Amino acid sequence: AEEGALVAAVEPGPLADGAAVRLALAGEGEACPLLGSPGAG
Amino acid sequence: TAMEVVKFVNFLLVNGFQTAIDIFEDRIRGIDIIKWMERYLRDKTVMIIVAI
Repeated sequence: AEEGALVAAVEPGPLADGAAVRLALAGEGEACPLLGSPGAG
Repeated sequence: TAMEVVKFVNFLLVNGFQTAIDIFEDRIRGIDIIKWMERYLRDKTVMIIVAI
């Protein structure tokens, strides 16, 4: 009775892919601070 | 400190700060020393410089 059953191969059907999300900072700079006062005699 | 204090007071006076000290306000101080001290100790706005 060889027709009893069959072997079956399983696959994951609905696969999906996506891209990674990376953060970045736009622009850069630095304003100078102020300091100092004169000594006296 | 008095010797260097004289120079320090001169330096402050050159910079226009109104400095009160016994050696230079002697006449006003001579009237009443306790009153003279309290005049500055009472006042919150008067900075006090301590010579160490």
